[PDB]
Amino acid sequence: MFDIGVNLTSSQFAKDRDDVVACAFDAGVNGLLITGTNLRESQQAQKLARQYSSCWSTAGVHPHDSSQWQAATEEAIIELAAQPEVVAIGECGLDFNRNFSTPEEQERAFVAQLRIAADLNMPVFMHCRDAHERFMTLLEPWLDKLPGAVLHCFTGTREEMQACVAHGIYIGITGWVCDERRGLELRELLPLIPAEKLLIETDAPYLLPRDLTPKPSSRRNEPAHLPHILQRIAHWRGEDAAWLAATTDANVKTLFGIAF
Repeated sequence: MFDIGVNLTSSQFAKDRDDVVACAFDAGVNGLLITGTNLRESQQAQKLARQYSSCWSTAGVHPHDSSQWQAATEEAIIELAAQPEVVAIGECGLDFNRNFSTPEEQERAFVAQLRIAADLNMPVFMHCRDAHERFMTLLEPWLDKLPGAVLHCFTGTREEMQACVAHGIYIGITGWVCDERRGLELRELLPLIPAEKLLIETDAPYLLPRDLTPKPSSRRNEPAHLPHILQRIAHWRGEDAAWLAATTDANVKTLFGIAF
């Protein structure tokens, strides 16, 4: 199994980042994709990717930080992407559920990073919340020039899922599906996701699975909870956890071009 959603730069892991990484590996996790959310966090993720074996990173600007985008920013992401630890351009995309950055500059910073991925021939680590239609319009002229793409932390509908998959977009599934409150719609579309478009992640330190027993006092998510998520996903697909692990790991290698 592989975790494509680890925000390891987070200050929540500051006290025990080594132990966090080590424990995940001791649970069956075969690799980590350390998420970069802005220029500064992308540079830190590249440093952590050298620090640990079987760890890579993404370089990009989150739609939440899309207001930070300048002309000096592009080349800065490229100096970082040149590293053999950086395998994806992201996290980038649209987030209209919030207002942290104006949708004008969200869109601008999204297309800019999409152009970068086309220039360097790299896959993208995408983010989309309540912005599906505007998402596919901006992706439309760029996607055919990219190796691949992933809609990580997908929370949309099954129609939206089939809309993305039709264009070769990998669907990322977190422990959001483990929430009884607001994970009903997701769990029912899970068997419809083509197994070779499925990717598993934790989005640590967020989206700690609610069906965990017992619950950690801290309630901080970590990549050591990935096997739990795969098992639930496999069960809700009527699959063997070992089989889906071998498939989801192939998808990681196919999309990112890494080995573990």
